[PDB]
This record gives sequence, structure tokens and C-alpha cells, in this order.
Amino acid sequence: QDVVLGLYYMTRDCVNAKGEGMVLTGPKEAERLYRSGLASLHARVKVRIT
Amino acid sequence: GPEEITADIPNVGEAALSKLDESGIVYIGAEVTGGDILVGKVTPKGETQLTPEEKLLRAIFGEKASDVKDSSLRVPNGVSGTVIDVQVFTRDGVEKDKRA
Amino acid sequence: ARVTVQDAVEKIGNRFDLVLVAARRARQMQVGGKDPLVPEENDKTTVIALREIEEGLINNQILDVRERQEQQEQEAAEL
Amino acid sequence: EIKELLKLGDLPTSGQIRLYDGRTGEQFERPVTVGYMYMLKLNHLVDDKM
Amino acid sequence: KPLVGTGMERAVAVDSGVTAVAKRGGVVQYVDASRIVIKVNEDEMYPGEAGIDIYNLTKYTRSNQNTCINQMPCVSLGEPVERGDVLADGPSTDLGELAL
Amino acid sequence: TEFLKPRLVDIEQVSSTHAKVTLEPLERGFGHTLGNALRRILLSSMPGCAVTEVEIDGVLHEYSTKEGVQEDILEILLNLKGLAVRVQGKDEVILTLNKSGIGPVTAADITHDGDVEIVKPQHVICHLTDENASISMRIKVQRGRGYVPASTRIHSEEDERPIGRLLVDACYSPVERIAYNVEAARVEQRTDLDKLVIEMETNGTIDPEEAIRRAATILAEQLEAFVDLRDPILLRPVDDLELTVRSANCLKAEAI
Amino acid sequence: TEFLKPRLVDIEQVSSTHAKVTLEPLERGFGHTLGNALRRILLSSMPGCA
Amino acid sequence: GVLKIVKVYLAVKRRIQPGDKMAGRHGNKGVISKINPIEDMPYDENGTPV
Amino acid sequence: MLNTCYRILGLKPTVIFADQIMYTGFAYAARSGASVGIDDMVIPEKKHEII
Repeated sequence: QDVVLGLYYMTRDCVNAKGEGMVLTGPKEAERLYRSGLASLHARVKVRIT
Repeated sequence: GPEEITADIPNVGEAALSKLDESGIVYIGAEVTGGDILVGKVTPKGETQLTPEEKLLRAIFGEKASDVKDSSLRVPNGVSGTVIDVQVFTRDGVEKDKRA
Repeated sequence: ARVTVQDAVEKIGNRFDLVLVAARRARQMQVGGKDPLVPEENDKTTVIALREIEEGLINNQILDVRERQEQQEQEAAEL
Repeated sequence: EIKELLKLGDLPTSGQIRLYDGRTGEQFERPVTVGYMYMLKLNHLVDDKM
Repeated sequence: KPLVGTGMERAVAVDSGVTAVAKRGGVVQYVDASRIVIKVNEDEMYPGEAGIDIYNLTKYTRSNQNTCINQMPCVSLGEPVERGDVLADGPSTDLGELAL
Repeated sequence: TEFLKPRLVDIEQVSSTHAKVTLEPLERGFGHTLGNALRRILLSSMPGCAVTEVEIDGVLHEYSTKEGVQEDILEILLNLKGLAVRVQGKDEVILTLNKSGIGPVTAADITHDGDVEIVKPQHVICHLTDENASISMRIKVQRGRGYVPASTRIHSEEDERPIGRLLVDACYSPVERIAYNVEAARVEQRTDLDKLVIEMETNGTIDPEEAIRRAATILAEQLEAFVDLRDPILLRPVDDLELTVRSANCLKAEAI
Repeated sequence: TEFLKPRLVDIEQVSSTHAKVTLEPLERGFGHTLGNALRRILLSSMPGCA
Repeated sequence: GVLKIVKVYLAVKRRIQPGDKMAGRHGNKGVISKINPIEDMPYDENGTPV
Repeated sequence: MLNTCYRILGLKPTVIFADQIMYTGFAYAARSGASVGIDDMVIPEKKHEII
């Protein structure tokens, strides 16, 4: 019940949050953007993944 | 034989008697912990049947076991309290102790 | 070994035969005084005898080969 | 009548204020319901159960 | 006390008999931690006796469930007390309101 | 590099318990770093004085009463927790309170020492209601930090205290409440600088400059693990050699 | 003032750019004080070229 | 047969604890899971923690 | 998601992945702040006219 709420909140989508459309060189700087407040949690970006 | 409420308890230290009074009942106001003695009481024993080895240990150091057996009321473990009251009831004709 | 015994149940084949082997090996390091083949790593005997099995050092035949061959040296020094 | 009594004490009428995290100092994303509930202590204590 | 109540806290506490309500109206004369002495008004005084009501509060006493019963006075020295007023709080009352 | 150092600029005293402290100039992101780190040290790691043991005469335990005293002893022992006492010279003083006559017993009845300063001298301790009644107590004030309950104290100290020494839980920490904000102060080139306004509500006993000076010393020294640091046979008795009994009358005669 | 200053007990180095640092024992309420005040500086104020 | 009885009254003082059951008036019971320090609890913009 | 891990990867990467889900679900449910007020229980405006 509480693990699913933090998962549903984190993997959600917002139309107008913050940092829309910026491009990221991996998942390790998607956490640098969230922790320093530069991006929102649910916000559509482009990530290079592997 | 009749059991008696005494402070003279066999095979116990002098710090275990540091909370009881001369009659063998704890002081009103004492701060007791688990295992501590509240009321010192003993029963008279029968005759003990010695083992072959324990017949030698008494015959080397010399400590005899008398007709006195410890059954004193102790604080139940896990409880740490403070004695606030003591009530002593006595049968008619039986002599009262110094705290009664 | 410690967290999971999943890697050990393929080297023996059964969940029920793993217990009857690893309790025979850990009996020897408890009361027999035999030496463990792996590093001890401050582990109990049940975790060592499970760790010995998953690195292929203990089987049901190896516990039968070494115990039968240990008697046949005692069956020589007496007679 | 509850939301008129919250205006008399200069509190938000939604009943939800903005809370900050105590360990990281960060602000929570959504406002949190804060108030005064009357709590009881029942007679099932862990000193008696263990 | 509860901040959000229901109006029925004052009728549970007085009717449980665990408080100490005043039988006759009058003026408080001497308050202790264990005794309340109220001097009765002249119009409520029957013409034979001295007209002094004295209340003795039950101090730290065991309940049935091994809890504490303790009555504390909630009036001060020299104030008027009407009939039915609350003089001593019970174990779980607060100025005559039930406070669980 | 292009860093900058802060400074203590303004200490506004609102009351005897409330204060405001401004720290400026800070760079961007350093207002919340020094703001939240100094909120956790001031709420948990500050020293202060508190009542530890109380000894009233004619009283054996805390569940008893007294003739003439309106409150129970469990209510007197919980009023002495809120006693605000600032001790200057020593680490442990023993006070004494003596009062006779009808009226409230306050903190202004304690026989004062030269270096012991009571902050709130109108703190109500007791209430005497009878004329012949007199209270007398010896209050022991210590100095520590944090919060130490009395159930630790009996389990630690095995020494026999006499019956009549009532123990109090000690909450030494003087700080009661603290909040902070990060505004922007004006600097003509560096417009991106910040300020830090730390509120501080407490009892007495602590200068609000000495609190932030001591909180920023506990923090600076906990970063020292980060910057610089990355014949046995001699004393035995004589009967352990199986000697001859003719020598047992010989060795003991010389007091060997 | 008898605070427990820790021992830098471990530097577990996985690669030439990865690390795990263990630091014990600390007073309670000082794992989040020193841990967060170092994380906010390593993310936002470390000088370097780009 | 009884010669004398001694009744001793103790007085214990129990504080709350992780495991002690607490409840409210609306049927919302529960047990305490942790006793958290003050500086880790969430606080509002005035500084008063929950 | 836990069942896809068990069928492709085994038992040992499932127990580790089921704990780290519980560490990440507990951490970001506290970063959000989720409550229930009396404004979250909404009413349709047309409730009186349907009755």
C-alpha cells in the first residue's frame, strides 16, 4: 500500500511541470536534476539509456 | 514446623538484606528492582539426601546446611517499582513482630 | 550460502537431500573436529557445510568415499 | 462553521499547511493536513505481552 | 480535556461518582491535598448542628485492573461553592469533564 | 575561485526568551545548507542546567502528601522541571528552599548563591494553605546536554542513596523552538547573495550569540574526519609446592 | 561537551571513479546532519570545467 | 493454618514504548513503531514540529 | 514487474530487486506528502437535481 503510492507518484506524467524537453546523458543526472531542484519528478524529457 | 518471617536468610549476601528492616519486611519508600527481596521468609526443611560427591564437598570445607530453607517473597522480574504500603495481618494469640 | 541456498540445490539435486548431506558434513566440523575446506570467514558449521557444497567440494559420494577409506586405515593399524 | 472558525484564528480554510522535511530541510511537494486529534492510550501494553 | 468534545463529558464524570461533588452550598475554608473543609451557608444550615461539610479524598489506591485511583482538589482557598459543584477531580476527569 | 564568507551582523532581542539572528552574506544554496544544519545541532546538542534530585523533609516517596500543601508531590516534582537556572562557575550546585505561611511558593524564595542566577523568579513551585505549615527542600541542579531519564540513573549507579531522595528526569536542553528563512540582501555587484534570519525561542540560561557560536563549533569539528582525516609464579602462596611439614614449622616462624 | 568523533574506518573503492565511504560511530542526529550538508555541496558548488 | 500475611504494594511508572497500542475515538487503533527525535520530525514555517 | 524478473533472471536477483522496490517506494512516498482533507472528497454540483 505505501510502496505502490511512491511508485505511482514517481512514475507519473505531468504536462507542465518543469524542465520539459531537455536531453539527459543517462539516469545518473536525472537524480542530479531532481535533488538540486532543477527538474520536477514527473516531467517529460529525453534520456539516453542502456 | 512453623514458617517464620525473618531477615536471617541462609546462603545470601549482606547487600540483599540492605533493604529489609530488622523484622524482614522492606522499608516503606524503598526503590526496588527485579529479583530483590521484599519479605524475608523461611520454611523448616526435612533431612536432605546427599550424593556421593556432595558428601565430600561438605567434608572438605565444612559448611553444614541447617533446618532453614529460603522461600522469601521477591519482586517479580521485569518490574521496577517503589514500595508505598505494607499491611501485616496476624492470627490471634500469635505474637506480633516489631514492625507489626 | 548465507542469504540464499539456491545455488546449492543444483549441485545436489533436491531440497530434501541437501539437508541430509549438509547436516552430515557440519556434524564432522562440530564434534568430529575435522577441518573445513573453505575459508572459515567466522561462520557457523551449517553455513560452512552449505558453502562447501556449492563450490563442488562436498557430495554424497565424497562423504562416503572419505569415511570408508578412513576406516580401512584404522582397520590396518589395529591388526 | 468550521471554515469560519479557521478564519478567526488566521489559519488556512483548507486545513492543510506547508510542511518542511526535518532531516533534509526540503519542502514537501503537496500541503499536509495538520491538526489536533485527541489520542488515547489503551490497556494493551508491551510490558504485559512480552 | 478534549478540544473537540460532544457536550456529554460533564454528565459522565459527575454521575460516575468518581469525583467529589458538594452536597450543600457554601464557602471553602481549608484546602489540603487530601481534605476539603467547606463552611455551609446559613440558609442551607439545619438549626441543630455546626454546619461544616468535610470531604476526605482517596489517595493512591489500586483499582481492579491494577491502575491508580487518585483524587485531586480543584477548588482554592476561600471561594463560593454551589450545590452540585465539583470539588475534587477523579482519576480521568479535568474540572469535572471526562478526559480519557 | 569566487567564494565569499558570512558574518554575524544583527542580534535583535524580542523578549527575554525570543531572539532573531541575521547571518550575511551567503552565496546561493548556502542559506539552506547552514540553515538546516544549525537547526539540528541547536535542537539537540546544547548544554544547560536542570533539576536532578530533590529532597523534601518528612517525605519518603513521590506518592505521598503533606499537611497544608495543596499539590501532591508528583505535582511539585513536575513543577521543578521547568525551573530555569543559569549556573556560572561550577557544574553542580545544591539549592535550598524555605518558606512559611499561607501563599504560593515561587522561585523567589530560594536562598541565592553569588553565581547562581534564576531566570524566571515567579515560577510557581507549590502552594501553602495552612498557617502552621512549612516546606523545606534541597534542590540539586546539574549540567549536561540532551535528555537523561531517571530509570537510567538507578540502573547505572549501584550506590545506595538514602530513602527520601526523589529523582527527577533531566531535560538539559535550553532551546525550545527555532525557525529560519533565507531572504535576499542587497549587494551592488553580486545580486545573487542571500541572508539567514534564524529565530530562536528558549528559556534563559543561553545568550543567543553563544548558542550559534557553539553550534557552529560542533559542526566544524565533526568535519575533522573529512578534511585532514580524509614472573607469574612469584606472588603465589607457599602451599603450592608440596613441601615437608618440618619446614611448615620453619617458614611460618620467620613470618615468610 | 564529549561528542564522539568518528573513525574513517573504510574506503571501499570499486573503480577509479567509484567509492563507498563508511564512517562510524557518530552521535545520533549527526548522520543526516553531516550526510546532507555534504550532499548539497557536492551537487551544487564544486568548481570544475565544462 | 495461616499464621500471618504480609501485603506489599508497589507503584510502577510506565512510559510509552514501541509496541504500546494507542487509538483514537473514531476506530483508528495502532501501535507505536518508533520514537523519533525532535529535529527529524516535520515542521511548519513557524518552526513548530509535529 | 517482480514476476518478469523471476522468470528471466532467477531467485537471487528477485530478492534484491524486491527489497530495493520497498526502499524506493517508502522514500518517494515521503518526498511527496500525501494527505486527505475535506476538500479531497468532492461532490458533483448536480447531486441535488438528480435526486
